Amino acid sequence: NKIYKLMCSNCSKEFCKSIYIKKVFSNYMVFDPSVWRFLHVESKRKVSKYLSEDNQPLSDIKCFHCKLDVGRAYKIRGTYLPQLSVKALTFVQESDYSSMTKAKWSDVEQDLFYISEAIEDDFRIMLNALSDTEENIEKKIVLDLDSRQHNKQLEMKRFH
Amino acid sequence: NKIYKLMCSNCSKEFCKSIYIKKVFSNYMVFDPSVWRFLHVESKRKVSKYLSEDNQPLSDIKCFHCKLDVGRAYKIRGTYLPQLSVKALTFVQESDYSSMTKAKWSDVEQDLFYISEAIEDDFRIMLNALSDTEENIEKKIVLDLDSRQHNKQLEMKRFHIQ
RNA sequence: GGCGCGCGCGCC
RNA sequence: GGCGCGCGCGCC
Ligand SMILES: [Zn+2]
Ligand SMILES: [Zn+2]
Repeated sequence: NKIYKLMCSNCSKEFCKSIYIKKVFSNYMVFDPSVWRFLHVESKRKVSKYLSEDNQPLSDIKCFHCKLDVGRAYKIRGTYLPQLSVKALTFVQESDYSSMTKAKWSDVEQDLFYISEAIEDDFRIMLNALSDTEENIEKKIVLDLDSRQHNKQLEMKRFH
Repeated sequence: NKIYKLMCSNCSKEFCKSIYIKKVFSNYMVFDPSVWRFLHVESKRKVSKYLSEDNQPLSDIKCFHCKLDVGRAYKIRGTYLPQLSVKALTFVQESDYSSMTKAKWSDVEQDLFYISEAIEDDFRIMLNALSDTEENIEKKIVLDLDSRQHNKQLEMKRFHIQ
């Protein structure tokens, strides 16, 4: 099986391996709890127009090193998960000298690696990943605050 | 200012170098007369809804090797030219060992290489690019038949626009 | 925010 | 058919 590293397209720092990308209703999310070490998390100070219980778009995520925006964090199935934008990535096959960028995830699926559907075990691995250390807790506070704001609008819409 | 190879995303066969792509009113056409060796030209049997004298979308073009559809040929200012679709292409930078796919010809300009607007000089090398071998003549015949059908529809549109 | 898809207008 | 705008739909 060919494993790829997923790198920032701008500064070439590594975010995670391809084996951690899994789909939830066509949202391509990262299920390596280590990936948060390589992301700044910042509030948009604007709740999503998409309001649902099971799939909540929350804080933006930036490359830890070059600070470009690289996607968005979500709460999906009650779990915090990053979604890296395919346009922010460069793919390198382990032990090869080539690099590839793709316009669409479907090109990644056809040309690089199969992406499977996430299962409940994958969500459980990511739960509470942002715990215990100063660096993690800062990020958790930002997600938690954005989630509270999201839920406030959600409940408000559903009031009537 | 890197040069890129434009390849079939399906089978990796090379069609041409990036320096041969030039725009005509945001149509990104190939002006390498050699490119036709790498394309099959297949009639569509259905005239475009866009009818004009100077920019006629005509026969489909397919990868010579794998026969995937890769775009469409046009007659532009009286000259036949291939339009490769960005969706069927992988761009490769040989020296960097890098390859890229792009959603729009517009992202190719932004991210990969400058594309100039075509001038009259560019058309001259393409003028008789299909007139020199048995195989190229057979492509020209397909294009001319599709052009004749296009013109015939155009006549009618011009006519009862009145 | 992701993924897929319609329709209309403009230039060619 | 290309490119640029608009408006909208489905699933999450
Ligand atoms: Zn970076
Ligand atoms: Zn091919």
